[PDB]
Amino acid sequence: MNPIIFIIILLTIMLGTIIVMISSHWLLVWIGFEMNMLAIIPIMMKNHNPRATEASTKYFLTQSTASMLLMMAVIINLMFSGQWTVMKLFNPMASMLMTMALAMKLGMAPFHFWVPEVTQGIPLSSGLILLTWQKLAPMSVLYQIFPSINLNLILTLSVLSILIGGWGGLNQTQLRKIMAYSSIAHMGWMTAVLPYNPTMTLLNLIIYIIMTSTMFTMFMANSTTTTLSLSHTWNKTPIMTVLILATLLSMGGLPPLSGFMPKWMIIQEMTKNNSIILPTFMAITALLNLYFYMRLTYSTTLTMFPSTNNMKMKWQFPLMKKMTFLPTMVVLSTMMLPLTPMLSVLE
Amino acid sequence: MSMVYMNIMMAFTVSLVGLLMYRSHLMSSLLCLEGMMLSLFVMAALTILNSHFTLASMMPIILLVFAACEAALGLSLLVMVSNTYGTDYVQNLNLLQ
Amino acid sequence: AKTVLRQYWDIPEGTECHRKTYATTSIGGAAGLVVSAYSVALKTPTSFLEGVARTGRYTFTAAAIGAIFGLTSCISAQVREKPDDPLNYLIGGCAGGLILGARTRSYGIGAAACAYMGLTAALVKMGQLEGWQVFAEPKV
Amino acid sequence: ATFQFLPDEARSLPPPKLTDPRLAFVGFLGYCSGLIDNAIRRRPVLLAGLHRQLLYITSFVFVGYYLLKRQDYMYAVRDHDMFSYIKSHPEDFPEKDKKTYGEVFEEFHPVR
Amino acid sequence: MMLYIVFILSVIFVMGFVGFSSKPSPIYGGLGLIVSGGVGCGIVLNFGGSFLGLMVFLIYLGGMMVVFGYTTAMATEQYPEIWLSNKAVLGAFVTGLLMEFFMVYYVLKDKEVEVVFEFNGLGDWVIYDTGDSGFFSEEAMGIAALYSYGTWLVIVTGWSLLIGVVVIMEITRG
Amino acid sequence: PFFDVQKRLGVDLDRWMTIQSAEQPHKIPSRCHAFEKEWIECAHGIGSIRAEKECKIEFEDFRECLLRQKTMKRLHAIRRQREKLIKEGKYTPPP
Amino acid sequence: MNLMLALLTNFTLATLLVIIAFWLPQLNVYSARLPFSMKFFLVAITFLLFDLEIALLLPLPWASQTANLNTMLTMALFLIILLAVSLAYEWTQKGLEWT
Amino acid sequence: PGIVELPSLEDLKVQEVKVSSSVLKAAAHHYGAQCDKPNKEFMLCRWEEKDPRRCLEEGKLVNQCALEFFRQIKRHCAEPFTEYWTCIDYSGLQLFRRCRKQQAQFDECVLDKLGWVRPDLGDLSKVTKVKTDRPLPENPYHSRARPEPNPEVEGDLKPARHGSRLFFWTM
Ligand SMILES: CCCCCCCCCCCCCCCCCC(=O)OC[C@H](COP(=O)(O)OCCN)OC(=O)CCCCCCCCCCCCCCCCC
Ligand SMILES: CCCCCCCCCCCCO[C@@H]1O[C@H](CO)[C@@H](O[C@H]2O[C@H](CO)[C@@H](O)[C@H](O)[C@H]2O)[C@H](O)[C@H]1O
Ligand SMILES: CCCCCCCCCCCCO[C@@H]1O[C@H](CO)[C@@H](O[C@H]2O[C@H](CO)[C@@H](O)[C@H](O)[C@H]2O)[C@H](O)[C@H]1O
Ligand SMILES: CCCCCCCCCCCCO[C@@H]1O[C@H](CO)[C@@H](O[C@H]2O[C@H](CO)[C@@H](O)[C@H](O)[C@H]2O)[C@H](O)[C@H]1O
Ligand SMILES: N=C(N)NC(=N)NCCc1ccc(I)c(Cl)c1
Repeated sequence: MNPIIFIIILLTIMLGTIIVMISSHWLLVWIGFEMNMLAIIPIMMKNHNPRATEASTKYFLTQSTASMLLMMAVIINLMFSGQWTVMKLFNPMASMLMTMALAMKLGMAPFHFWVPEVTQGIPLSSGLILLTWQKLAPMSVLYQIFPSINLNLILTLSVLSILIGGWGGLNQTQLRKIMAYSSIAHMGWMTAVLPYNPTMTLLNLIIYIIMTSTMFTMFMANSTTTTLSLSHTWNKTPIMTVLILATLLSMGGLPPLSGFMPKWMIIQEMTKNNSIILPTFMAITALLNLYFYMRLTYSTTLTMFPSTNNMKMKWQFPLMKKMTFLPTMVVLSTMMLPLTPMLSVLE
Repeated sequence: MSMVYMNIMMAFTVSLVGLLMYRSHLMSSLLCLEGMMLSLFVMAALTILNSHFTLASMMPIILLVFAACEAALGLSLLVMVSNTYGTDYVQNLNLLQ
Repeated sequence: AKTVLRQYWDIPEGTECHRKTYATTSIGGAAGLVVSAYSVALKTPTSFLEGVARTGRYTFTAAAIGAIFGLTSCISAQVREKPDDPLNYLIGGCAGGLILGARTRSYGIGAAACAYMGLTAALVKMGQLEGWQVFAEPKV
Repeated sequence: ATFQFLPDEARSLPPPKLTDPRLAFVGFLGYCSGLIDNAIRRRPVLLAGLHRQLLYITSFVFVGYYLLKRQDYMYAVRDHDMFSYIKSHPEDFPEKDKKTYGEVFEEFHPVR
Repeated sequence: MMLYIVFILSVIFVMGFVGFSSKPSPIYGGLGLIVSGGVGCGIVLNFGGSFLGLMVFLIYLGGMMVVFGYTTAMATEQYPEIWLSNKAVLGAFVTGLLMEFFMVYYVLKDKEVEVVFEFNGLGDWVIYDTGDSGFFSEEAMGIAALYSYGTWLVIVTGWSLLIGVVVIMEITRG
Repeated sequence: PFFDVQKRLGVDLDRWMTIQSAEQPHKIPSRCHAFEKEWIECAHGIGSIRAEKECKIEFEDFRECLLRQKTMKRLHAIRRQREKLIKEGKYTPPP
Repeated sequence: MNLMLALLTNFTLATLLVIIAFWLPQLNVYSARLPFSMKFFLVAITFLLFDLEIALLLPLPWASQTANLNTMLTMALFLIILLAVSLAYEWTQKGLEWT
Repeated sequence: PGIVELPSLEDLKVQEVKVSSSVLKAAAHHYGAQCDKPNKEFMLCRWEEKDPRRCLEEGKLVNQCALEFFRQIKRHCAEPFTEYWTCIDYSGLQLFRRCRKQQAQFDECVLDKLGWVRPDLGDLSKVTKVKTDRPLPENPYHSRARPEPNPEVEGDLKPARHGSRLFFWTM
């Protein structure tokens, strides 16, 4: 890709998301999703191989199907209220379709099958956009229509995502599939608290984006896409193993790291609503995620895996990738718990 | 509701089921995707026309334009898939299992 | 599914045993169908008759588990004369747990299922008695 | 207001002190980012690029200062809303008559 | 009766959808969609949507569906399999028609049917607007308003179409 | 909107098409203009929780204008009673 | 009715002429990828996208009646320029070539 | 819900203006100039009451003024007028520009015999003012009382008491 075209396509991705977040009209929300999808396909295809073509095709079909269901919900809403305003919907059938459409876009279980495959089939930089920026638009709609959302449906989607995301990650050695199942589990926490306190959805979303961006950036810095490739980092960039260790433990929700804060604040909100079984089940199930984060820390940081002779050649050359914002992101990924009350800025 | 809404809603469902029950040709699924859009256009036009909601008259056109541009992207991916395996069968798109 | 659970919970405890088993079997039998549906969809059976055999296999097991749980749980309350006691479903839950071990021909799985199903069933009675919410309505 | 970071009413509140302990922590986080920047690029961690390290601290403090202001404004708004609601609905928040422990009866549970 | 033309068209509309949704060869699936598109225009025409109806012919049928058929000739099929020669397509085709017929038979007899949701059967003419004598097409006034009210709609639509050109060239370069 | 840029900048990007009682070309009214107008004014500024109960009457009327489900049900009732009576020869339509 | 009668007559007559063409006394007693360029696919897609922009331009004769002429003309020219820009992009990117 | 009041069938009887559209088209410009007062009183009533049942009396005065208008053409200008609207009637679009010769003859006849002046371009589209003794409608939409607004909040914004109060935090 021409560097100027790449920038223009990236801005179109951003503009599609922004349109969704500033629109008060359902048609413009739908247009935002269409624009966003149109511009995201070229960055998935940018390395021109059969796996990239398969990923883009599977992505296109899933997102296109969801956008059709979103439009169907919009028209049903128009039939029963005679208006297009982006807010609660005025028909239960429209609410179910819109909720399922957005769950499909987010990749929540049991509409989750595309996320591991699409992420595996596209470059790390494209996966970073897919699993972070692309969550903003569907979540911003869910933030506005949640009063009309069926509580049983949304909590069922949340519980299944935490279970599927946790179990799916245990069997993975590919770093992009691990991140994909991590994403599915984390969307579950975001939507579980949505009916009770949407502010905690935003808090979990922002913190998730920061840690996920950190992990993808560190994977890109070393061009690692597999567990065994990542296990060579100790014999090249020892510092990077420590950063990876801390970030993974944060993503595991261990105190006193930043990734504890969203799980902690979400448990608080549901208990205030006399919801005890659900937070307890979710916290225990999230130990599945902690297990396969810990496995990565074992092979990356806490043990020294075997190396290769040709690695000595790498010792002589500096790390020249941009690694943009990594020092900032990694510090926020790990050391923000003392500043937790700052979550009220999102209110 | 009116009679027509029964059949128009049914047509959307039929094409949705058709889309979710894949066969072999990827083209056949793109047709079901475009059938869903057709019924959406007809359903919205009928609602907007009957209610005399004048400024919404442009909405079905905007839907048609974006959907067709969206269908163009789908056809581009189909030809790239077909250039790789010689057919558009969806059972060839299983490398990422 | 709300309606099926309603008639089960509508009836008292240790009364109309044949009605409880019908309800529990119906609940369990449906779950076997849902499990069967995804199984054949995501794991294509070798032949049409092979898929029917798999569907019957799963559905029979799920129906059997629910049937025994309701039968065993409602008799226990009847014999012990303790309608509102979690231990009744603890017996009902383990009974259904053992059936799974039999259907899977694994004494280890039966013991594991006995405990997990037994504790789960007991917790369901405590929640019913004390109004535990799983999907709590937002209040604050 | 709508889509305003710090509405005009927030100027009635006292500003955060430049010696705020939270602001010092934010400054510390900025310093840590400066060191990790040197480490990933294999520079001398403590000495390298003092100009860069100065901007890391300054950037974090500057952004941290305004986030602290919004944080304090949002909690003040929360308290302001809550007291107004209590004032406007005295029937839901009655001043109950408190009794003394000599009057109230509490069961004794011996530990023996 | 002619008073039920819209209902009659909507019945054919559904059959066309069953035609290509059962997914025969995409050559015939495309034909089923062309017929549905033409019938879809007919429905829209009878609700006063002259301009919107003709856009279906011009854009949906004369544009998008031509490219669909064009691409099918290149990348999908050149010869079609005998229509209904596959058991699955015929089964789906027969399944849809019978479901459609049972829906139509009951609504006509009762002037109302309950397929999941409640539907009337008196006729679509009953919901129509009664008084009209403006000296213009209201449907045309709304679409023309795109250039005076919908500045925002034009910009984002215009941008997206330009991006479509850029993106498709990137996708197909290889 | 999630970010209300339109209100904050005072720019109308899409609010003009959101409702059918807004300004229209050549003052063409929608069929349910008065019903939507009444329901919007009742529900303005009190929030959807309050509006769902206190403006229920306006919304019910507005929904009747939109879909005419009650009106069709009443006509379908008179049509049933006529083409029945006509069979028992007890009614004769006027010229 | 008149238009439907016209359409029925035109295509019914076409059907009759086609069948009598196929029938007459003869007095006798005894799915893959075409080897076809990607360029031709790109012509079809390019036509489609331009055809969509022509759809947006068709209302222009009615839009010229508005009192908001300043806005109408600016958006009308904006749409055509962007259509020209996409043509320029294809041209410079060798998209209108056949070699 | 109540019963929709409707006026009796004999409360709606009136002498209708039983002439074709090309006759009205030919007479429209003089008609608009001559019958403006009852016409605008009726249109004021319709847009104010929003109820056709409430303007039936003024609607009747519209017919009377129109019948009197045409009885006055029939009494002085019958033959020039018949030539004119017969030329209008011939056109499929009933165009004025095809009949300027016959229009002038009719225009001259009414001016000479009735002092009628044809309104100039732009006149009949003017917004005019009408004097009416009909009281201004109070609740034309028949709207209920509006819900009371939520208790508005007014006061001095003080710092949050003891900060966020989140678990253990002191600020
Ligand atoms: C304050 C409030 C917040 C509280 C939460 C806790 C915040 C702390 C987490 C901050 C984020 C992680 C950043 C940690 C900085 C690590 C830098 C370091 O200590 O040195 C790394 C070391 C140097 O390697 P290098 O520079 O490449 O070459 C050495 C030649 N002299 O690299 C090596 O030599 C590799 C050594 C082998 C790996 C040993 C792994 C065990 C040690 C891990 C310690 C970090 C664990 C972080 C978890 C939190 C701890 C509480
Ligand atoms: C290893 C642990 C595994 C997870 C264990 C999870 C335990 C979860 C407990 C489930 C919730 C408690 O169980 C549920 O409680 C509510 C009461 O609030 C009951 O609610 C019902 O009870 C009454 C009984 O008269 C019925 O009339 C009525 O239908 C309804 O009120 C449900 O019938 C019961 O199923
Ligand atoms: C903008 C705000 C920035 C605030 C920065 C405040 C601290 C800045 C310190 C700058 C000077 C650091 O200078 C650097 O320090 C370390 C230890 O101190 C020295 O290097 C060290 O190596 C080893 C320890 O690793 C020891 O032998 C000994 O401690 C020392 O020799 C370097 O020889 C010196 O170059
Ligand atoms: C990819 C490119 C992205 C570039 C984004 C640039 C943003 C463009 C902003 C367009 C909207 C400008 O702001 C908006 O313009 C239109 C026309 O001028 C105005 O609209 C005007 O035309 C009609 C006439 O009645 C009505 O909509 C309205 O009565 C009138 O104000 C809006 O009052 C104004 O709010
Ligand atoms: N929907 C929810 N339960 N949560 C929620 N956002 N409640 C609103 C209550 C609240 C809480 C903190 C602050 I600071 C402010 Cl100003 C207001």
